[PDB]
Amino acid sequence: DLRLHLLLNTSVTCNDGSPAGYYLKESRGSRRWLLFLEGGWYCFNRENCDSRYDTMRRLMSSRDWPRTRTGTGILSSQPEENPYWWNANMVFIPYCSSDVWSGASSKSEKNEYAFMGALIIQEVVRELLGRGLSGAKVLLLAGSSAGGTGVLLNVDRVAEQLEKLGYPAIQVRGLADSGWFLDNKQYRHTDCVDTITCAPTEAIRRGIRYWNGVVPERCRRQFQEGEEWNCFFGYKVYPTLRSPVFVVQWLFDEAQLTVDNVHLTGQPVQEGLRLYIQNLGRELRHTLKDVPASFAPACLSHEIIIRSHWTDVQVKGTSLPRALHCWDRSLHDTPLKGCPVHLVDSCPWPHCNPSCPTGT
Ligand SMILES: O=C(O)[C@H]1CCN(c2ccc(Cl)c(C(F)(F)F)c2)C1
Ligand SMILES: *[C@@H]1O[C@H](CO)[C@@H](O)[C@H](O)[C@H]1NC(C)=O
Repeated sequence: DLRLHLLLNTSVTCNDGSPAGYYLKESRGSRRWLLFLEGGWYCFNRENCDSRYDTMRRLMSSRDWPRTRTGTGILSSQPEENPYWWNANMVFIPYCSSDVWSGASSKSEKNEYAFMGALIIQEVVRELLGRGLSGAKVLLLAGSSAGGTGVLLNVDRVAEQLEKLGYPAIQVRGLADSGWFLDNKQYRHTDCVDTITCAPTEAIRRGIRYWNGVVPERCRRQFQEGEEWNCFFGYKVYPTLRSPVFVVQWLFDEAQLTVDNVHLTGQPVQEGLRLYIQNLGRELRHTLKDVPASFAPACLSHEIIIRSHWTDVQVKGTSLPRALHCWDRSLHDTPLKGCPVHLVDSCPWPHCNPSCPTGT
């Protein structure tokens, strides 16, 4: 079990001004730290955020958080469930800022809600330094869905924070799960009227302004003012990052298909939709060709790494826990015999990989 700590700096808050926080299970005598960013959509205007506050309040407030959580998947301390990092210090950072971990804006007389995701990460890191993180060798910033994009947006800022604080020996790395989106055309066009079916480019263009969102500096310098939304898209921000980042991404991610206004009904798939889905998977594969540490199975699914059965999927015969272990070996101070790190399916249709999650 991981135990809740609300941030001592109560200026760093969830959307409604309640303190943000983190859940921690220490492993003395491990110098590995895993800091995991939770996902769960976002809200990009007052109207949608008010609705989210009414029926998704745990994603906007710490008032009702439990005092513990059980670590699962990559956050499990059992080797059977987590062959990769079962002995690590484990941190789960709840997503309560609704901003894709990008915001640096407090609640004020001008702002109904605080969007502080980027500051929450920084504050968690600062407070953990006093609880053992100062002795770390590796800090893996991991996250799923909105938290996977959060890793891309924040890993280099964590690295720079630790450098500036006088901790150059902590190696900061990122693990971005289900956060690698395409700013593509919807299958059928919707106007951006609510959250889940707003087209990707429009959702981020609106959100970055509403959240006062911040993006990595090198990417900001490329796209410049008014175009920083581009830096939420993995294929554009990734080449600008300095920290090692391992990318986990289903080729047919259900959240990608949702923002693309595709709903698979179990009904027969007609030619236009078949072509749309095949081209989506091919585009995703193309964007990963030059990502050396990646795991991209040809499945229709959502979010892998904190599920208890995350061990089961394989690409080319290699599981994600194995690929992550191979990645660790590759970052010891040339490819490794039988220990691959670039694992992207080539087959063109969901579930062409037999190891895809069954949905059971
Ligand atoms: O948390 C979650 O379940 C998912 C839901 C969709 N989502 C997300 C995150 C980043 C970006 Cl860039 C985009 C998009 F649509 F603009 F591409 C969507 C995280
Ligand atoms: C709390 O966080 C804010 C924003 O990150 C910062 O300006 C302030 O100095 C912090 N407070 C303390 C006591 O460190």
